[PDB]
Amino acid sequence: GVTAVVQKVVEACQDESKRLDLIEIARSYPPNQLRNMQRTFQAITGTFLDAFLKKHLSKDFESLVLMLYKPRAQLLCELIRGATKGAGTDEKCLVDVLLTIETHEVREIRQLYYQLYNDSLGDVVRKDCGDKYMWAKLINAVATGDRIPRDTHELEEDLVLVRKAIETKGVKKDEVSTWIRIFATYTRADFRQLHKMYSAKYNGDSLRAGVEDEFQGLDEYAFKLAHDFLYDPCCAAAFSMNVAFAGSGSDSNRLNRITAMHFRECKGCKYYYKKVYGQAFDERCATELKGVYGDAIKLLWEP
Ligand SMILES: [Ca+2]
Ligand SMILES: [Ca+2]
Ligand SMILES: [Ca+2]
Ligand SMILES: [Ca+2]
Ligand SMILES: [Ca+2]
Repeated sequence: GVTAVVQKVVEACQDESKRLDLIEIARSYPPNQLRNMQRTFQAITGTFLDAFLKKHLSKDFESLVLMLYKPRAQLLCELIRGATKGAGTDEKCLVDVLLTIETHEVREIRQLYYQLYNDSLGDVVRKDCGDKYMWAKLINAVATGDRIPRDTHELEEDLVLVRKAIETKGVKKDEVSTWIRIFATYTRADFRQLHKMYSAKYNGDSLRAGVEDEFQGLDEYAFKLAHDFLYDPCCAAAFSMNVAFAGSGSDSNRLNRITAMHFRECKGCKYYYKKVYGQAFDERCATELKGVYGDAIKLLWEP
């Protein structure tokens, strides 16, 4: 019963030992029911859940929980807003969000973004990022474009063109269109087919290795992330989590958005994490994160 879940939330907030109940609730019920629960929460208590969570929680666990108890499309918009409004740009955030949402989800947030902010999502991103850097071109094309099915003939053409691109040092002028067309506009099915055609034709060489060769820095992250997401969203989740853990400390902001955006659907993340990085996800978590925050991240990713 919704009114009882409300009680469970209140108690998880008011007892130090019950904090992980917030994560259990988030993972155990569908989004529509969480949204409905929150409406009952305010009806009963007189305060919005968001404000309530803020009064009782702190630091990384607060930031994470606030993200989980939002409709996901609203979360995507807030992240994009947060990354662009005012001085500078959170480029990592934009890449993470834009490149890991399905085409229909992009259309949904274009519409929502305008309702929330009276701004065009595409315009906001282009204004902030420009259209010069390859990561910028990529996210612009995804922000304003569509992923459309194409004929096998087109895949065969593109195979030769991407190989050519991979073979030349640096992104050449005539290569820009190739990288953007494939990574911004291929459907998952077509991308998966090209991925297979490439390794078959080129003695087991991979598109992902070609991306590594061609790009550096944020460009390389962006194209690997688009690669992995098209190949399998669970791969992309593991890659983004690994990157967030990399180096001294870790990027809790990135861990939080990747986990809130993807835990629900990307159940194979832990499998891919171990397969690719050779260490169990929970073991990396153990050495990176502490306390209730670490326990939260491990539990959300547990299928
Ligand atoms: Ca607080
Ligand atoms: Ca800005
Ligand atoms: Ca090249
Ligand atoms: Ca490189
Ligand atoms: Ca680290």
